[PDB]
Amino acid sequence: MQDIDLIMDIPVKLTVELGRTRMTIKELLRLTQGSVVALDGLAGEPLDILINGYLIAQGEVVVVADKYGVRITDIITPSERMRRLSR
Amino acid sequence: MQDIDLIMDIPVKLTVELGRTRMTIKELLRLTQGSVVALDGLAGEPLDILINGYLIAQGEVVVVADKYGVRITDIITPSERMRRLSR
Amino acid sequence: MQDIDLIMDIPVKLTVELGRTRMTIKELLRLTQGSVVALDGLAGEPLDILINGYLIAQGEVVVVADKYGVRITDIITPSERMRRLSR
Amino acid sequence: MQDIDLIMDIPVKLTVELGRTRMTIKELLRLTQGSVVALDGLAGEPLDILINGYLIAQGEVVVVADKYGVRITDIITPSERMRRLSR
Amino acid sequence: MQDIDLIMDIPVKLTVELGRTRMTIKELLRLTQGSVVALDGLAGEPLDILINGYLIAQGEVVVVADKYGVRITDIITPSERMRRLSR
Amino acid sequence: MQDIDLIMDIPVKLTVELGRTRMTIKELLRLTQGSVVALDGLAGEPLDILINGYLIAQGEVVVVADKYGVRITDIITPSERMRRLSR
Amino acid sequence: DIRPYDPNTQRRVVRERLQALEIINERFARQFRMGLFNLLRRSPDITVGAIRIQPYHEFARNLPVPTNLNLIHLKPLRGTGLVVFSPSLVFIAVDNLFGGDGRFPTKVEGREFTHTEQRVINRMLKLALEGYSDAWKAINPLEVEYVRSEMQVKFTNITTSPNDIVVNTPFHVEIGNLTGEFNICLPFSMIEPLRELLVNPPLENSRHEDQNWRDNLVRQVQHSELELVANFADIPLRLSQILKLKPGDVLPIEKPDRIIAHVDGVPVLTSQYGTVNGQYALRVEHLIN
Amino acid sequence: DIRPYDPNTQRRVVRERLQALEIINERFARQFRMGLFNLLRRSPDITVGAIRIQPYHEFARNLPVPTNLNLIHLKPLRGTGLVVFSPSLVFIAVDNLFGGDGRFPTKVEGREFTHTEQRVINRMLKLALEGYSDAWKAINPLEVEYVRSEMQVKFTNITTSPNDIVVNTPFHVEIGNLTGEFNICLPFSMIEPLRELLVNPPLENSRHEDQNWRDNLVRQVQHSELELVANFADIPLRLSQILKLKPGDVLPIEKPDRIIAHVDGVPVLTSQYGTVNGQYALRVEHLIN
Repeated sequence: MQDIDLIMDIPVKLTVELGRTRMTIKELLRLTQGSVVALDGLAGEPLDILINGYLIAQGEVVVVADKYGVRITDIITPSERMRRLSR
Repeated sequence: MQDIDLIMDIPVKLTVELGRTRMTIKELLRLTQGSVVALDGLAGEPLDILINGYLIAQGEVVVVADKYGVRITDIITPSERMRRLSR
Repeated sequence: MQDIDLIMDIPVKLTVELGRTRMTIKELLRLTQGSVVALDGLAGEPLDILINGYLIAQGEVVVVADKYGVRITDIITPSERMRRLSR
Repeated sequence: MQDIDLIMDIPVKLTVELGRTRMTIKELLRLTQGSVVALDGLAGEPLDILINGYLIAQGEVVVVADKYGVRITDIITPSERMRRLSR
Repeated sequence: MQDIDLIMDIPVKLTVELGRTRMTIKELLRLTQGSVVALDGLAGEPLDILINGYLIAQGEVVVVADKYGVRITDIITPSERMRRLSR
Repeated sequence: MQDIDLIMDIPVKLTVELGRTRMTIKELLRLTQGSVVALDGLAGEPLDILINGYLIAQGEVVVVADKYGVRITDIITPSERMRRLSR
Repeated sequence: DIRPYDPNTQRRVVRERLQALEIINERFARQFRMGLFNLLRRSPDITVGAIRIQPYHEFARNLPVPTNLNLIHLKPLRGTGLVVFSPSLVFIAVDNLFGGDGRFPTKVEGREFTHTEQRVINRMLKLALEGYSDAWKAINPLEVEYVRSEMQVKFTNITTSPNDIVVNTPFHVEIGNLTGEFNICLPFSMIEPLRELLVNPPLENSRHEDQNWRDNLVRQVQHSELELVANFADIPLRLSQILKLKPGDVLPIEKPDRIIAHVDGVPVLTSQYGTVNGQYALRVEHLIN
Repeated sequence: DIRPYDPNTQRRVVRERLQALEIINERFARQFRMGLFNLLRRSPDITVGAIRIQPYHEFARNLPVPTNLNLIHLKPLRGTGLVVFSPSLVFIAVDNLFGGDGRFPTKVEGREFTHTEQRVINRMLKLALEGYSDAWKAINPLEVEYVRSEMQVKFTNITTSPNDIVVNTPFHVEIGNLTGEFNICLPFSMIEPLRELLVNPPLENSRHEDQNWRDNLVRQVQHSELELVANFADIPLRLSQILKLKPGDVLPIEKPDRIIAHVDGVPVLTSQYGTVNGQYALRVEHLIN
C-alpha cells in the first residue's frame, strides 16, 4: 500500500549471524589469544539472517568477486520459528 | 497483507527530535558548562518524529503522570517533505 | 593543533532528541490525528544531544526570550555510553 | 519566449561531479598524503552534471585533443531524480 | 513551457547593487578607517538588480518590519541597457 | 614596493551591494510593476563592498551633501570570508 | 495522566535517607557544642534539624539577606560546600565576646559585616571545620578547606543550575532566650559517589573481613554463565527487499577483516573465523579495552 | 511591515545581559568605597546604577559640558575606555579636601578645571583604576592604563562611528546631601571577544576540570561523521544550451591539474584522481591551510 511505500523510503539494517554458543564466564577468562571456540551450528547449515536483531530468513555464504554474500534459501515461517525458539 | 503481519512481529525504533541547528567547530569549542545554544525551531512548533532516523510525522509534547509524551498532529506528506528537505 | 583549527572552519550539525520509543507498525496504523504516544524517557531527565546522529552530551531544556535552548549538564563518558547502548 | 532570450544573456555555471561518499571526521584525520579514498559510484557510470549545484543531466567523460569533455547521455527526469534523492 | 517549469526547480541568486564608482589604487591606499567614498549614482535613483551579475531590473529601497526590501519600478529593456552599457 | 606603485597608476572599480536573495523564475514572472521583493540582509547591517566582484570590506551608508557614501567599518578577514561563503 | 509539558517545571526524586550523614551531623553537633562552650564560656544547646533535600533555588530563597556564606571543599571529593551562619548567631557571638548580657533584643540592620565580625565568624568557622572533619573521619577520610566568604547569592553558583538537588541540614543553637541557627549545605553530586556508604547504616569496621567478603563474592561470580554471539557482518537494505526474500537470492556483504564477539550487545573482543574440529572457530586477537 | 529606508536611521540589538560585568562593578564599588573613605576621611555611599547599552552619540549628548573625561586602555584588549567624573563630584571632593563643610550649594560655572582640580581628579582616578583593575582580576587578567584627560566630546572619537554600541554603568556617590555621580563607558567591540565569559554567570575556578571537560568534548566530537565531495571541474555555459541537452552532446571542459575536496562547500585539500580497487581514488597532496 501507500504506507508500504512510505516505509520503503526508511532504510533498515540487516544482520547475518554465523552461529551461537553458550559457555561460562570462567571459560571465557580461560580463553587467550589464538584460542578455539566451537559453535552449536554444524558445517553447511544455512546461516541466520536478522533484521534489527529479528530472524526473518536463512541463506548460504557465497563470495562475490572479493566480497562475501548470502544466498537466501528458506524462511522462518511461524512453525519453524516457534520450534527453534523453544530450543 | 500477510507480510504486513509478518513485519508487525518485527519491532522498530522511534525517535523524537526537539530541533536542529548549525554552527562551527570553533563555536562548539568556545562552549563550556552551562552554555546556551539556540535552535532553528521556534516555540510551540510540532516536533519531528523519526523512525530509524526517517521523519514520518509530527507531534506535540505532553506529560503523562510523570512521563513525557508526544501528541501526533500532522504528517510529512511528500510535498511538505520535499519542501522541508529543500531547506 | 593546527588540524583542529582546520576542522574548526568546517561546520557541523547538532541534533537534540526528546526521547525514543518502540512500537509495532500495526499500532502506528491504529494511530490517528490527535493520538497520544508515550516515550521511554521520564519527566525532567536530561535530553540527548547528538552530533551527526552520535550522542556526545546531555542537557536541559530552557527558553531564551522566545527560543528554546539546551543547558548542557553531563557527558556520555565511555562507561555510561556503553551502559546505555547495552540497553 | 522573450524572457528566455533575456535570461539567455545571463551566463550560468555548470558543475561536473565525479562521485560522492560518506565518512567520519576521524577517518579523514587518519588520511594522510597519498591516501586512497573510495567513492559510491562504480566504473563507467555516467557522472552527474550540476547547474549551480543542481543536478540536471548525466554524461560520459571524453578528452578533446588535450581537454576533458562530458558526453551527455541521459536526463534526471522527476521519477529518477526523486528515486536518487530518496537514497 | 515544460522546460521553464524544469528550470523553475533550479534556484537562482539575486544581487542588489547600491552604486558604482572608479578610482585609482593610490587613492584606495590613501583611504583609511572612517574614510568617505562617493558613488556615481545620485540620491533617490533606482538601484540596479542583478541576477548572477546580470542587470535585469531596477527597484527602490524599502524596509519590511526590520528587513530591507526592494520595490521594483522599471526594467532594463534593450535600448536602455545598451545606452547604460555604452557609458 | 615599486610594482605596487606601478599598479597604483592602474584604476580599479568598486562595487557596493545592498543585499542578495534567492527566488524561482516563476516568482520573478509573477512580479509586476510596484512589486515588493525582500532581501536576506537585515536593517542596519553593514553592506558588502566589492572590487571587480570580489568582497573586500564592509561599510555603512551615509549621505554627503547630496551624494550617498559608504563609511567603512570592518574587513572580510579569511575566517569570516570562509564562514560567509560556506553559507 | 496526560499533562502538557512546561520547560520551566521539574519533579522530585523519592527519598534518599542518609543515616550515616545524620550520625556525622550528631557527632559534629557534640564537637561543636564542646567548642562553643570552650569559646563563649557559656554552655550552648545545639539541636540537629531534619535533613532536607530540595533544589538549590529553594534553599537560596530562604536565606536572609545579607547572610554569611563560606565556601569549603571536601577533598578528595570534587565540589564546593557551603557553611551558612545567620546574622542573629553572629550578633549573639559578638555580644557575648564583648561582655554583652543579651538583655537588649537585636535590631534589624541589613548591613555588611564588619571586619571584627568577620574575625568572629572566622573563629567560629575554624572550630566548626575541625568538628565536621572529625565527625566525617569516623566513616570516611575527608579534608575540609575553606575557600572564601561571601554575603550574597550573587557570589554563589556553587551549582551549575539553580534547580540542582542539594542537601541542607539545619542546626539550632540556644544559649538562653537566643535561638540562633546555622546551616550546612552540600550539593548532591558531591556526595553521589558515596551514596551506598551513606544510605545503609554503618557496621563494624572489619576491614579484613570485608575484603575477604568481596574476594569470596568475586570468586563465586567467576563461575557464572553467559551467551557468546559473534556477528559475521551487517548489511544495509530496505523493507521492500525483505518482502521479496526467496530461495536463491544473493545479497552482497562486505568482507569482515575481523569478527567482533558481543555478549548481550557488549563487544568483548575481535577475532577471525576459522574451521577447527569440523566446526566454526574464532581466533581471538584483541580484547575490547 | 514594509517601511521606507532612511540611511540616517538605526535599530537596536536585543538584550546582552552581563552578570559578570555587574559583579565586577559591585566589587569595584566596594573597593572604591573603601578608597574614598580612606581619602576624604568621611564615609561615602556608592550605588551601582543599572548597566546601559546605547549608541555612542546617545551617551555623549547626556554628558554635561564641560566634563572630565579620562582615556584608559584595558590591556591586552584593544580599544580605549572612558572614565567620566561629573563636575559636581569634583567640586565636592575639592571642598572636602580644603576643609569645606558643604553647607554652601555649588554654583554653576561651566569653566575649565584648574590644575589643582586636575590633581584632585588624578588622585581619584588612580584609586578608581586600582579598584577596577582588582575587580576585573577576579574573572580575567586585565591592566588599565590611563592615556590622557579631555574636557569635551571634541577630543573624543574613542569610537569609529557615533552610532557604535557602548556599555555605560552609572554610579551614584553620596556623602550626605551630596548625590554626585560618575560613569564608566566601554565600547562593545572591546568586550566583544569576552562576550561568552561575561554573559553566563561565573562558576568555580576548576581550571584543570575545565581543561579536562574541553579535552573530553574534543575527543567525543572527533568521532563525528560528514560528507566528502570532490568537484572534478566547472564549466561556464548558458541556460539555452541546458534546454538542449541531449544524448551524445559533448561539452569541453578544462583539464584539472588538481582535484579540490570540499565539505559542505568548504575546501579541505587538493588531490589528484586515480583508479584503485576498481573505484575512483584521490591522492591527497596538500591540505587547505
